Amino acid sequence: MQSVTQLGSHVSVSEGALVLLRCNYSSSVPPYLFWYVQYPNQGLQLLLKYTSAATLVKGINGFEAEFKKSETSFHLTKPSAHMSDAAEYFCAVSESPFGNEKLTFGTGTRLTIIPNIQNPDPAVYQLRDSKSSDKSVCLFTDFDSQTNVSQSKDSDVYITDKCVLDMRSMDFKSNSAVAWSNKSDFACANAFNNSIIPEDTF
Amino acid sequence: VKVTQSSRYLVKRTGEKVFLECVQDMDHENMFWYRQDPGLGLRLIYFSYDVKMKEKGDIPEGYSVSREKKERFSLILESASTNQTSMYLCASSSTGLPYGYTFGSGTRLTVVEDLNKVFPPEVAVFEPSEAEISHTQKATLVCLATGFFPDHVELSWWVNGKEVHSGVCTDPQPLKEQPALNDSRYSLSSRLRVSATFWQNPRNHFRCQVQFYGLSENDEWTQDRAKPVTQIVSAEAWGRA
Repeated sequence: MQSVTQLGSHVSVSEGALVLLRCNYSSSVPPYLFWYVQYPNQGLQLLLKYTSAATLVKGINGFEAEFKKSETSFHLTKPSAHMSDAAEYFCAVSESPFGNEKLTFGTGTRLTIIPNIQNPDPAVYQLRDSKSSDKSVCLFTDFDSQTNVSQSKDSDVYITDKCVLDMRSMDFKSNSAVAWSNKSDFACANAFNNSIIPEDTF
Repeated sequence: VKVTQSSRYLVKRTGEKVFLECVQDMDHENMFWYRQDPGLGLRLIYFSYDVKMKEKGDIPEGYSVSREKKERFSLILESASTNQTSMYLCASSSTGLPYGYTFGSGTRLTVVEDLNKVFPPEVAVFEPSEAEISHTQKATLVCLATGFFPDHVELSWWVNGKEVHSGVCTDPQPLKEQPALNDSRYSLSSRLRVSATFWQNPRNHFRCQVQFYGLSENDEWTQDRAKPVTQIVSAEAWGRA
């Protein structure tokens, strides 16, 4: 258990595609390895671990890791990425099976999954609730993974990056970004700007 | 089987001395304190292998620890600096048993030098575009927690008394309402989508819930506005045709 490194702090992959997260270690004693995942809200959760037995360790949520002594490696794979897998993953190493022994962790690998958008129809809509006030809100939505948003060039106009949602009972997914300003001179027909697709509806 | 930590968020002035409490009911010999920081993984500050017994980890500079009963591992920061702003994670384990480490859920510590200029979020909710309902037959409501600091909110959606995950997306990082301002406030957006009928039925109840973690009872407030304690600020709406 001396050190651990995780080459690649960020991995994005399409839903359905192969997931692979590097972990490599140095140890002057026989190593005990672990993979942990950390989901948005929750604390560290053990995915799998290598004790001095099986070389190919099956973990939870369809994950697997091969311990390779020859290369000082313990890479985490799953052949088919799922949206639920988005998360940060951490390789760790110990000198003993004894819980006694301290874990030294890698730097972490952020996993991002890109949704396969079956039937895209990009639209920029407006929504002005009449409840409180300042209702000046523009939803860019139903667009395709390939498309990207750049944060606004004007200071009074707030824009959030794209976000993926899942309406599980219709097996339907959608990307959305949001735009807004208290500026009376602000309109949704031009709230968003960069690399916007010709067929966008209004 | 629960390692529990004092609290989950915390706001503290540069120079203050700070007590982080980690407790466990499991009768464990070993307790560890790590900090976690975007890009540097988890780094061990201090550990302890029995009552009264401590040891430096890889990064103890600036920290001191206290193991005083078997169950509790308090972490002390002598003089809170902005770069002790971190997620602090406690863990516990048994020497004999094979189950390894159990982790607490964490505590996020933000140190700022400011007249505790922490603000609770204001929360606005935005009814669906009529356009979307006609073109897509789905309806996206949007929520907006605005005017908060530090970055300490947990935004959930509630329908007819039950919290709902299916249909939601919240930004993972908030945006600076004023990027230039060193200790600027943040905003954060979330979206909730359902079928059009579910929205064009006035029996259906739609609330945006936002939990803010600011000040506790120990902290002192004299300013001429409500004390920005840990609270929940919400907005609501109903189905409609």
